[PDB]
Amino acid sequence: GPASFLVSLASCLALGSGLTACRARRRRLRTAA
Amino acid sequence: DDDDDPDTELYLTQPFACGTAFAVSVLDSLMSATYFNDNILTLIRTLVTGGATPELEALIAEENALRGGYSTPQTLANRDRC
Amino acid sequence: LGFIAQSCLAQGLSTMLANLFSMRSFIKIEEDTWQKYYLEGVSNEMYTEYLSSAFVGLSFPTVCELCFVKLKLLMISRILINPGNGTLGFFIASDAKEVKRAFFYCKKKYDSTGMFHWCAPKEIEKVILTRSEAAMTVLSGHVVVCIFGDVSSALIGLRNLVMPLRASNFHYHELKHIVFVGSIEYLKREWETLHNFPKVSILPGTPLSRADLRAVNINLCDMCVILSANQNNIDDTSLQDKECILASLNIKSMQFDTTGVNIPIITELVNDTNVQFLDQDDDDDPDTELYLTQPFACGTAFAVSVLDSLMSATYFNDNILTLIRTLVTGGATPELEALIAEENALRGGYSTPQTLANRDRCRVAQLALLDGPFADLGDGGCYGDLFCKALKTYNMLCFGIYRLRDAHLSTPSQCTKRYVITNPPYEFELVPTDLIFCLMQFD
Amino acid sequence: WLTAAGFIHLVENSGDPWENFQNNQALTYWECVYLLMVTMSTVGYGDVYAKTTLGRLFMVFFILGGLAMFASYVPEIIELIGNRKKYGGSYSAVSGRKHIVVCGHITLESVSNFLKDFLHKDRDDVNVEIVFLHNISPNLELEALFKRHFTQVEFYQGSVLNPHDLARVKIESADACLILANKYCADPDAEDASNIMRVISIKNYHPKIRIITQMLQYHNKAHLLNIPSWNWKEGDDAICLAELK
Amino acid sequence: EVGWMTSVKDWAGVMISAQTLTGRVLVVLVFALSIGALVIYFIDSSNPIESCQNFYKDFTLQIDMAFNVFFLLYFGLRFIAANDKLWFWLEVNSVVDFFTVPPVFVSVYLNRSWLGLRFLRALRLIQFSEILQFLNILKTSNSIKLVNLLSIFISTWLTAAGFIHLVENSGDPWENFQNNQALTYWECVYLLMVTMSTVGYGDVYAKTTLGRLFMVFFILGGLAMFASYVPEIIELIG
Ligand SMILES: [Ca+2]
Ligand SMILES: [Ca+2]
Ligand SMILES: [Mg+2]
Repeated sequence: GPASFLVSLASCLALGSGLTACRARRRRLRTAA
Repeated sequence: DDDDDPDTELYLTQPFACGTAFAVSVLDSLMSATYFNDNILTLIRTLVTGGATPELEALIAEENALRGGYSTPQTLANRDRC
Repeated sequence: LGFIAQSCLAQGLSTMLANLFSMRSFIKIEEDTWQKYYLEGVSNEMYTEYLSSAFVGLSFPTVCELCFVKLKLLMISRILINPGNGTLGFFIASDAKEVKRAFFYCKKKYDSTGMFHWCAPKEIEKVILTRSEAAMTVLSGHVVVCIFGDVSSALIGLRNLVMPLRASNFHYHELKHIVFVGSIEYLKREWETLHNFPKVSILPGTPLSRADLRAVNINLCDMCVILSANQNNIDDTSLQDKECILASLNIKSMQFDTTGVNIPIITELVNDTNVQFLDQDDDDDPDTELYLTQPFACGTAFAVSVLDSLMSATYFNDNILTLIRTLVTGGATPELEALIAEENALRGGYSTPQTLANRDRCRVAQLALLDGPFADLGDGGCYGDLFCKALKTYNMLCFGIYRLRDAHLSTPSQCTKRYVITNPPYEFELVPTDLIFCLMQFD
Repeated sequence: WLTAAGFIHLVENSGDPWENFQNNQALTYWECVYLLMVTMSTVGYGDVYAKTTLGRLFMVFFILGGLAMFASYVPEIIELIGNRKKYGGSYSAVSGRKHIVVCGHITLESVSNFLKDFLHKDRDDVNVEIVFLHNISPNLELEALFKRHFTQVEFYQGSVLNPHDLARVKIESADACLILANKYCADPDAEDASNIMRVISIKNYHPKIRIITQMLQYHNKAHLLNIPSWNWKEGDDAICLAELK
Repeated sequence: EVGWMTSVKDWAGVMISAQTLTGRVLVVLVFALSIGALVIYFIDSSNPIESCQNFYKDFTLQIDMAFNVFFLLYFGLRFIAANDKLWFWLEVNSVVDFFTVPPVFVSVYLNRSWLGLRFLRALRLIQFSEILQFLNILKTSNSIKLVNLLSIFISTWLTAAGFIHLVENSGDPWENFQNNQALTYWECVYLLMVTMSTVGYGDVYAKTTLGRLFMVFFILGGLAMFASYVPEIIELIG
């Protein structure tokens, strides 16, 4: 139980961090364009 | 001679769009614009009601009655307003 | 109104008078703040106790002075206040356990009576003023009363406010001028009783107007009083003294050729919650009591809620209530009550030698400390020597200390508010910047 | 409940004396508790019931005094238990994102208009979080409106006059304080009075905060200048609707 | 910068709400899979209390595993966006996730399925008014209140019926499970409907010690609920 919950939490946090990082550089690095 | 629908907003109504109607409800959006940069409110006060000079606010605060005196060259120079 | 007038005569008197009647146990706080010294004065209550057989000897008066060192308590047939020139001793002991140490231990100008001042009746048109003449007329150290009222407003009654300021030992030159600012209709309604009073002025308008306040020389006034009458009409808790506060603030926010924040102003509040709005540089908590609030402790606030404890003190020994009536409002002689009952209008007559003899009353006064022969005791470090010398030199007893709020800190500050101390201990350090409460005699 | 159950247990276990104690039903105390709970709840399964003459008599004389007691106590007990503050707690100050506090006249239409004008996509990509502070708890429509702005607005029930509620919304880190006004009122003087009170009450807790407010009259706006900390230089505003109109 | 933890918290908060297309898709999926999990529990109720079923040779267990995996992901997303962690741990949806997903994981691991607290899935039926309000479908106050009342009533009814089914089918442990009344889930639903309606035919009733205890502790909280919800629900419908 707890191990699966921790795995799901870590996966969700990693996915959120990756999506935020991808969107951040997609937006700033192309502010002029 | 216009379409009357309760659903449409005030800004879409013909009498308001023609400048023949006014309501205080359209001034509620002033707060949001004022918050983001305050320079607008003093710009409004200098664009309407003639002009709200800092000194005039104090004069109205202390006597609560507009009074005048003999003009000065600088007093007449305070006329470049458009 | 008597407490308000007493505060006008000497600032902070209303707070200590109210605190002397409420029963408060001693409390201590670890932190060194202004509240620590204030809470040592609120612990002293007003008691009544009989004297001993050691003090019934050669003379009652001469034994009274300088005997407080042994008894460690303060003393204040008939009503006796500062007895100079079986008796019930009006003590200021901190508790009833140690109050048992006195007896146990044995080693046309005046009125019809002369209690107040009277003059010819005046017409409302002869006292109504205008901003032009009000500014032209010079007023310094006077009394200004801000009155709020309407057409349907209730009746306060200002006869009890000007009466305490016109006592016998107050000379016509020393009489404090009183000016009322507010709606003229309310003053006209109250004019049926406010016409036999000398040195009174009325300026129409509203106290919320800066110009009207500027005209009456608010900056140099001795005391500004904010009073309201319409609060009995509105039943909304939020709106109540929503008034009064705005004016107190306009008074504080005025700018003169300096800021008016240090102007001595006292405000009457019907709701105790609104007191947090009186001051901005203080902690505002709804849980704390009114007597702990800074504006009340400084004598700038007063409410009728602090007078509810008067009933309990009055019940246990009734002598206090007549002592209150002779300590405030000038004096309530038995004859004056009958005269007020039968005519309901104060009148006077030609003076008599006995009429002028009814002037030995001693009344409160505020004494400075920067200048005077007592400058040696400004920073002597022992409060007891100060009042001992006052008693043994000029026959004056002090209730306590009127101390600056920030005087307790080493670093200087620009604060002006002063809180009250009642009966400081014998080993109490003094500060050169201080004010002294005293009961000055006549001359 | 327990006394009636115990009496039923005693009566059923000890049969009526005139029948030579020959009616022992052998009912456990828990069974009697269950029977009393069922009977006074009007449900009446009938699986467990009193069979002795004294037990039936006590049931008859207890129904009248127990059904009313149950029907008057259980819903009322539930009501007193359910008394709670739904919109309590304080606001957590997030670093790097400024927040503002909006109080005054809060209503479904006014809040919706303010939200649709404040959070319009026309303005730049700015992330300012709005915190509401009203005494009256929002209705279902206002809660539904707040749900559609889940990550952008929060509501905290409280009084702006109370200094504790001002600390709850953390005005110390608040960027600005916004006070709405009930324009369509029957007493503009009274509305300006209450509003001047908040003005003050907010100032007493934190003079450094900036205030954007609506005033229905010009003399009340002039009275606002008498407030000690009416620092319009760095930032402060007072929209006089009558003056601007 | 501006806070990386705050960024992911805001991202999750946007995802939980129906403010983006992905958020609306996730909300609709949560609705559909909650309904599907309720249906699956309804179907699995006919099976005995305990049984052995092969995961890769069964069609229901795989769907249940997918459903609870999605529910675990949704719980993680909610936890990231949660403001207070302690008070989010005590929410009803969190509790049913905790008591629903790990048991199915263990059942898949051990190749043995026990119908224990699986009835708690009906509590997931409660979070429907918030789902509709996120999607902006449900706006007016009357309809919001009607949906709230209906969801609460139906969820409480189904949860109580499932608890009665579990208790009656699985006798009290101290009696060596010798009080199996063999009550179908529909029979328990009927019993709960009759009991909270005060009628009380008595043809169907709880006989186990735990069942009688839950009936006693549920009458107080259910009779008032029925009497306050059914007439009011009728009024809003009318
Ligand atoms: Ca004491
Ligand atoms: Ca304050
Ligand atoms: Mg938020």
